[PDB]
Amino acid sequence: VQLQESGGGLVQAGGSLRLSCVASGRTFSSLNIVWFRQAPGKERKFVAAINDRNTAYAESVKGRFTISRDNAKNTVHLQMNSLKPEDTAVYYCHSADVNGGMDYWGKGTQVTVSSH
Amino acid sequence: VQLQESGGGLVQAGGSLRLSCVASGRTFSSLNIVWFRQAPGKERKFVAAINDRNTAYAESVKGRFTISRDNAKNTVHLQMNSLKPEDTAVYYCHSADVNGGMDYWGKGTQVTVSSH
Amino acid sequence: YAWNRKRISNCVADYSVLYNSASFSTFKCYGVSPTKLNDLCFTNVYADSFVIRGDEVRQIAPGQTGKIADYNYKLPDDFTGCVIAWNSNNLDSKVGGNYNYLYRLFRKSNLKPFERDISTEIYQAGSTPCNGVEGFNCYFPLQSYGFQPTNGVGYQPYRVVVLSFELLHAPATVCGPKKSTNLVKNKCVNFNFNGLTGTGVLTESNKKFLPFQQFGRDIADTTDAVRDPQTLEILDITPCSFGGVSVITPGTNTSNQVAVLYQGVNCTEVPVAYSTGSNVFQTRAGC
Amino acid sequence: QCVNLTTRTQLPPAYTNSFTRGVYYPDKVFRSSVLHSTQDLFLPFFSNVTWFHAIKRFDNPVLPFNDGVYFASTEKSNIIRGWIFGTTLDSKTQSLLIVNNATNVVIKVCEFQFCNDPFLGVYYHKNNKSWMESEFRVYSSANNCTFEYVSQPFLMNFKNLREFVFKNIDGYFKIYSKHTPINLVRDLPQGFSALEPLVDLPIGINITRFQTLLALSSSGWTAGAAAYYVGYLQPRTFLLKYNENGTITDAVDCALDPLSETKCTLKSFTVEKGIYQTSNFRVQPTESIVRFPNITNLCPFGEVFNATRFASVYAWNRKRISNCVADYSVLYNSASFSTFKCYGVSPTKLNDLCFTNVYADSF
Amino acid sequence: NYLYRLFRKSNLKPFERDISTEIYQAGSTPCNGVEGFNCYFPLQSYGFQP
Ligand SMILES: *[C@@H]1O[C@H](CO)[C@@H](O[C@@H]2O[C@H](CO)[C@@H](O)[C@H](O)[C@H]2NC(C)=O)[C@H](O)[C@H]1NC(C)=O
Ligand SMILES: *[C@@H]1O[C@H](CO)[C@@H](O[C@@H]2O[C@H](CO)[C@@H](O)[C@H](O)[C@H]2NC(C)=O)[C@H](O)[C@H]1NC(C)=O
Ligand SMILES: *[C@@H]1O[C@H](CO)[C@@H](O[C@@H]2O[C@H](CO)[C@@H](O)[C@H](O)[C@H]2NC(C)=O)[C@H](O)[C@H]1NC(C)=O
Ligand SMILES: *[C@@H]1O[C@H](CO)[C@@H](O)[C@H](O)[C@H]1NC(C)=O
Ligand SMILES: *[C@@H]1O[C@H](CO)[C@@H](O)[C@H](O)[C@H]1NC(C)=O
Ligand SMILES: *[C@@H]1O[C@H](CO)[C@@H](O)[C@H](O)[C@H]1NC(C)=O
Repeated sequence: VQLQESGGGLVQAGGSLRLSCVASGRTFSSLNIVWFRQAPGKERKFVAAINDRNTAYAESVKGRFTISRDNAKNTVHLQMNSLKPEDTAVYYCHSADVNGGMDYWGKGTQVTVSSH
Repeated sequence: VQLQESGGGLVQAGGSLRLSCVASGRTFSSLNIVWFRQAPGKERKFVAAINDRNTAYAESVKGRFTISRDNAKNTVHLQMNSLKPEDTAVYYCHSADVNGGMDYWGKGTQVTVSSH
Repeated sequence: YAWNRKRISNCVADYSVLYNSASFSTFKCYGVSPTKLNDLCFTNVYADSFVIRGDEVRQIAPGQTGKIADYNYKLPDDFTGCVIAWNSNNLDSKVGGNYNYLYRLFRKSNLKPFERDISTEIYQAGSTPCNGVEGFNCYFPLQSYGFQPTNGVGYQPYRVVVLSFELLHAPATVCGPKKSTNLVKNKCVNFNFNGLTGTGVLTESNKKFLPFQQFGRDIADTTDAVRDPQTLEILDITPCSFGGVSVITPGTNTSNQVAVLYQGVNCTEVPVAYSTGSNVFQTRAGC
Repeated sequence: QCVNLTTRTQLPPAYTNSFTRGVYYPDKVFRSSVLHSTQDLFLPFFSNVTWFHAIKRFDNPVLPFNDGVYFASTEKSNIIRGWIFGTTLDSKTQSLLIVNNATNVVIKVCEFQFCNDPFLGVYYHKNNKSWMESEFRVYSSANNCTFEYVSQPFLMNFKNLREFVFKNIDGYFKIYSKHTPINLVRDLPQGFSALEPLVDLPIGINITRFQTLLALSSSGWTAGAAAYYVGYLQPRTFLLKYNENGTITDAVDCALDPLSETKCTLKSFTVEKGIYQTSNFRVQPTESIVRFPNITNLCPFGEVFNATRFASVYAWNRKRISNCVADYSVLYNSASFSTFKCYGVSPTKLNDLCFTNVYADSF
Repeated sequence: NYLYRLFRKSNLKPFERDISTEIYQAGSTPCNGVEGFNCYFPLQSYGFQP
């Protein structure tokens, strides 16, 4: 019925984060996830999507991530590796069902990363 | 030809005056009157236009000026109240139909308001 | 300030003097060309004539700000009629100063096109009270034009005439001038009688039309007679001579000489356009 | 100026038969020795025509002007003083005045305030061995005058016939006329006359009711001997016969009787012996029934349209609408939409169709 | 938030919904996974701004 996105804490460059998009639903395995990226005040963009059989990343996160599925929980999760200070964005996650087109858009999580 | 003008004179403050504008013809029920005043050494300004059966007055003549017309004798009477010295002017009265034609020029009478 | 509206109808709007006269310095129409006025019909016209400052004539054109357009005369951007302006310093200049021509100077708010607000009750620039007839922040809304014979360019009194009219909401009763041409008979001509089209030959008739009847029609309900609209007279209409052309020929392997039969055509009309002749025999089947 | 002449004798409007009168020239087209059929607003043959007097009795009621009116006035010792036209007749809308006199006629068109008793005064025998005219009270004031030309006079027991036909098509007021002597026969004469048109008026307004005008202190007065006829025209086809001179010597009403119908079909006045097929027969409906299922639940258009969450275009929300009464009027009349387009149907007729299945696609 | 579909192999049939997020084979030479200057994402975002 809805999606909530929680996480996106304060970490260091090169660290690992664990962001989960738990969905209020009962067939979210069919509702494949898409991750979207928005810069702090600049134009939006996508990140990744585990559309069941295979995956698809973006140019900024090409292969650097380990996208994961939680089909037994109907939840999605993204693994963040080789994080950079230039990826300071607000990641999203969305899924649209096959039947009766509809959106379960979330809220967003900060991707603030320090540089030194 | 011209428009006959009367009712002018030199009076002190608080007096009563009644300017007259009579236009010869046979279509008085369709005539429209436009008034003007020209102070000596000052600009000439519009006074009051009584068109059809509608009346209106400017800032310095509203309430002070009580415009009226006589359909019986083709006479226009302007009741003068609250005399002010700055209103000393030569009044030119104009007569025209609904088209704006039949333009005759009024000579203008000498009207003076004496200071105290 | 005191523009007046005129009702113009039931007439003909020829501009044979209006456009061919040099007394108008600007024959400008924003909806039609000066040539198309006489060739087109129109509807009721509200002609507006006034004299304004020469440097404020831009405010006459629509979509312009300023005291004139804001307070005494506004126009819409979709104006279609004609605006005619010229110089009339001699006509409307006074030796003591032509201050009769007045322009509004102050208003509570900017008005809309084609609005007549003669009511000029108390107006205040500020929030301070303005009672009676005089007081502070109570400025007169009317100022006289500086119309003098010594005015320069852009300051002399310029007469402006606006032929503002609205269409597509009333029956059309005013058209342009309607021309006439010298009448010719016995020739195949492209006649035009009161807007009627068609080609034929005019011929004096023995028919006696009734005074109110202007057209003649046969059983087939096609026009064959017409009453002359200038010098009342009934003229027959006959279609210009036509018919098939048949070429009488022997075999090509016998001779190449041919004869031509103009079916149902009198020999007189054959040379209109073998038109030289030298062999003419008018039968009952043609020439 | 206007005076209410309230003195009249209680007489109901009598009727009479309009035998063969009311035929005019429908168009300005000459026709020679031919029979022509044209369908317009004519006076029906053998129709009943209203009967009015002027005695004591002063008949002057407001009458509608529904699609042309026929006026005939077998009025010797002329007292007819014109007609009233318009729809309001109270200076709010434009109104028409037509008058008459010995050598003058005025067609007056202004937004006229007509009093309830408009008439033209005529004083009686002022020791001058003749009657003079003055004190005419037809309106009160002339507010918005537009069309006011002056024509030339048209004034020609009873001995004069003044049959007039008034038609207003596309705002053009048409007047037809014909004058001929009458020898007794107090009803409409048994003869055929064609009403040649007189004027065409570019009034361009709506005329819904009319009124006649007659000549003439007020209470307890007797009207001069007069009688004028009022008939109403409806669209019926005719068959007009033109002679060599081009005048309509005879006509046949295409819908009067079966013989006239056969004459109209054959385009001839004389009919040979035999059987002739004519227009078909049918029984028209007498009452209209509507039968819809009596479901009472209103369709969920509220959340169909005003839903806060409209999905993306590639995820267009398809909702099933069925088994409910759908009121499309509230959608159509509400102009809050910038594009309300229907292709296979019309938005105005949506409130009369019962649909098999409805899809809603919001995005 | 309002996304639209831009890349597809052909025109979708009437009343057909296509939500497949798989990468379109845009280029002549197929490329699989992520994207470069080829096989770009079939979804783009409306820049709806007041
Ligand atoms: C329209 O004008 C023409 C020219 O003014 C009229 O023709 C004249 O008619 C009078 C009267 O019969 C003759 O004496 C003249 O010789 C005519 N002149 C020409 C040049 O034709 C014509 O009659 C007018 N139209 C109508 C309907 O009267
Ligand atoms: C005879 O009747 C005519 C009209 O048919 C009168 O002429 C007009 O009368 C109206 C009535 O108000 C006036 O408004 C017009 O100005 C008159 N026009 C003209 C040209 O006279 C005429 O006055 C009548 N005659 C008499 C003696 O009353
Ligand atoms: C058509 O009208 C003409 C003229 O009014 C008629 O012709 C005249 O008729 C009278 C009466 O018989 C004769 O005395 C005249 O000698 C006729 N003049 C001419 C020039 O013919 C004619 O009779 C009318 N025709 C019809 C069918 O009504
Ligand atoms: C005409 O005559 C010539 C004679 O040489 C012959 O060859 C030809 O076929 C003839 N044509 C026809 C159409 O008979
Ligand atoms: C005209 O109306 C009267 C009203 O009583 C009626 O008797 C008469 O039959 C009508 N005329 C025709 C032709 O129907
Ligand atoms: C939907 O909203 C519009 C405007 O907000 C309103 O006019 C309309 O009544 C609403 N629909 C219903 C069913 O109330």
